[PDB]
Amino acid sequence: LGIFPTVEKLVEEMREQLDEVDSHPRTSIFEKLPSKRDYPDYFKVIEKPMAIDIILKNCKNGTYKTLEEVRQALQTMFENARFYNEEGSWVYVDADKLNEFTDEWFKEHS
Amino acid sequence: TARKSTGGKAPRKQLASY
Repeated sequence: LGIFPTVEKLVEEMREQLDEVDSHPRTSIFEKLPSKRDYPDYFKVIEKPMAIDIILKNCKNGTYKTLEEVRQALQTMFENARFYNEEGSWVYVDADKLNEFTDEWFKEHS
Repeated sequence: TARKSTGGKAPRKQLASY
């Protein structure tokens, strides 16, 4: 299964990071790519789309075999969020809070 | 920050010219 069992546990820990006010998981917006219908410019603006569902699939199918690859995919995903969304918006804040959590997770697992 | 009521994103205005 390669790194898939380790990544499944990381994603579960990420999903347990909830907003302090409305309890939404900070992973919510990152679970899948935006719809081209709703955001027609998203795939023009974002050169390397990434989402949690893609990360999980790539760990299952052998595209990502190392934690380094997962770390780069998460970094791109969060950078995409910070580039596309306004500072202080809920998506931007969730990206920053989750990225701080994943930075610590990678440190502890390296 | 509380999720936007629709669950929608917050695209930056400057991207309209990208």
